[PDB]
Amino acid sequence: APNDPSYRQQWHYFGNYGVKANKVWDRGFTGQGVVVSVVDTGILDHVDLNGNMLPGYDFISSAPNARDGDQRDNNPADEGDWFDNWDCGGYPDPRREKKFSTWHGSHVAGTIAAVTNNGVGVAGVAYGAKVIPVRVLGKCGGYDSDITDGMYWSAGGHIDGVPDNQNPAQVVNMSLGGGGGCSQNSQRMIDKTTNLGALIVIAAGNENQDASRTWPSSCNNVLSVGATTPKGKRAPFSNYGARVHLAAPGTNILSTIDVGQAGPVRSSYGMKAGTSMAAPHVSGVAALVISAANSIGKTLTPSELSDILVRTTSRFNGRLDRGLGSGIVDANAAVNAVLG
Ligand SMILES: [Ca+2]
Ligand SMILES: [Ca+2]
Ligand SMILES: [Ca+2]
Repeated sequence: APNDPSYRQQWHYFGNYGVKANKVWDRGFTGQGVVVSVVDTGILDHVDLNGNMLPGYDFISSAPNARDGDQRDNNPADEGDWFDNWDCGGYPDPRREKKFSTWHGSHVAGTIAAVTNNGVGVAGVAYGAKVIPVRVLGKCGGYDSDITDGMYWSAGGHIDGVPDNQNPAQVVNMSLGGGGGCSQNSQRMIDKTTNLGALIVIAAGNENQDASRTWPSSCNNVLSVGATTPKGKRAPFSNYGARVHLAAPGTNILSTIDVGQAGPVRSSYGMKAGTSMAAPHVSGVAALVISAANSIGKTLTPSELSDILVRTTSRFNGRLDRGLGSGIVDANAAVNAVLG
């Protein structure tokens, strides 16, 4: 086992209805040589993250919502996405009044590749891999075009006025949403990204509805991830249906955060729930599978990788109330499939 003091609490890696990532670490595969992008709120300066992060980019076009004094820039630091007094609209709906900083991108990045076996904090699923933080979400979420520009650039796509990404990602984690079906432009950007050779892994969404009514799960060429509990059942918030392909642990997920309710104050660790936490389990397992395929000189297309991940899932706890794909992502079975 890795020596990280809080790894023992990360049931979602090793325990019942977890992803069996420990079995693959034991086999010697950790995501070595794989780049995963996290298209999210940005990144924290965090002792348990830094060593595994590569240069990213900040695609937030709104200077106000980015909280860093400018528009697009080369520092994807998460300044905090808190708001208060309906600063992001919606008055007088009490549900939209206020929120504390989520540190979402860092929590997600930690699930993929927290610095592991370093005697502090937590472990990550693909702790041999590296993450590129692609900041697209600020105070009031993100603009669609900022999200898809970032996604595309993260796979090695050229964006005008942005230096070319020197660390193209083979797995693109999008733990984000947006209401409604897939726009023609979004699909175009998604297809371009996939066809570069990158697997796009997305959170199914947290509105307890059919995923076909939300972006990006309504899009083609994305791997859509639902959220399960320690009980191996659907998390009550998880979007569902035919547009969900598989599931991963999505509640009581311990990862890297900051204690700050507004701006950053001190690096810490904390549990969260969301399909946003389930997606990085899948992205992490995808990186494990690529590292294994690399070891035998096997090329995997995103379609082939996606099929392995869906094909080899472990069983749900009996029966679900709504469809959540083929099963829970299983790193051990997935790697067994590629190594033959
Ligand atoms: Ca900026
Ligand atoms: Ca910035
Ligand atoms: Ca650690």
